[PDB]
This record gives sequence, C-alpha cells and structure tokens, in this order.
Amino acid sequence: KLVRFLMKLSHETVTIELKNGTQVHGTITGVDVSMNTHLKAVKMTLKNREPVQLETLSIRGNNIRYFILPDSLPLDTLLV
Amino acid sequence: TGPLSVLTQSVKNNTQVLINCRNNKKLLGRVKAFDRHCNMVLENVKEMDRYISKMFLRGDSVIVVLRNPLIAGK
Repeated sequence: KLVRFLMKLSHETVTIELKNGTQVHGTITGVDVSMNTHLKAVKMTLKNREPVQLETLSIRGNNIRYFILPDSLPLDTLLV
Repeated sequence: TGPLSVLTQSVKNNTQVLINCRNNKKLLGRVKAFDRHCNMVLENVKEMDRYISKMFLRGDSVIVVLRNPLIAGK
C-alpha cells in the first residue's frame, strides 16, 4: 500500500536521509518492494563533509530513514 | 491498538502527531497515510530544527507516536 506509493515516485527528485544521517539528493529511477531505491544525478552529503557528486546511487531500503518528497507531489492521487 | 490506533485516530481527526524515533529524533506533523509497519506519509513536518512539507517515513525508526491536538478552553 505504502510500498506502492514509493514505487510511483520514478523521476521524482527527492532527498533521502540514511540511518547514519547521510543525506542523499537525487532523482528516483526505481523503487522496489523492499524500498531499495535507485537514483541518478546524485548529490550525497555525509554529515559535516563536502558533498560527493555521483551519476547513480543504489540504496538499501533498510538503510533509509525517510524520503523528503517534492513539495508539489499530489499525495491524494497517489493514494487513489 | 498500541500505536496503530493512535495513527488511525490521527488520520481521522487530521490532528498533529509527535513521532518519537530511534536515536532521540522527533517528528511533528500530520499523518496522511500509514501502514501496519508504521511506514507513514506525513505533511507539514517539523523535525526536532528543519521544516519538511511532505515526507515518507519508514516505520522502523519509530518508538512512540503521541497525539498533539488543539483544544478549546481550560
């Protein structure tokens, strides 16, 4: 239910916070049933270190704290 | 229920919720949707600072979710 919600966020740009508080900014390319998330055009910021630019990043769903969703996402229509 | 009923009620009342998480994090906002695992879609979130308009939270952070309604009168 909520897993699908994530699965419809392909091509979003989001900021993902990891359990270590690393901050991953990027564009979603796919999210799978376990919330493993694949991004492109990535800016990864470790706490208190300059950010690393990356073409792609894949993140383990269990390594994720939350997704900072886009401001203009239509929450209602995603949740039919 | 434990927290599942705090949340179903919170969605019903559109009422603010204090989400107390893992390592001393707190999130304050409105629960849109939530599942059995305490995964949540949240709006108008104050992180304890930082404001977040819309957020998807994973359940396994969550220790306790407390209600924080607005009440008229003494």
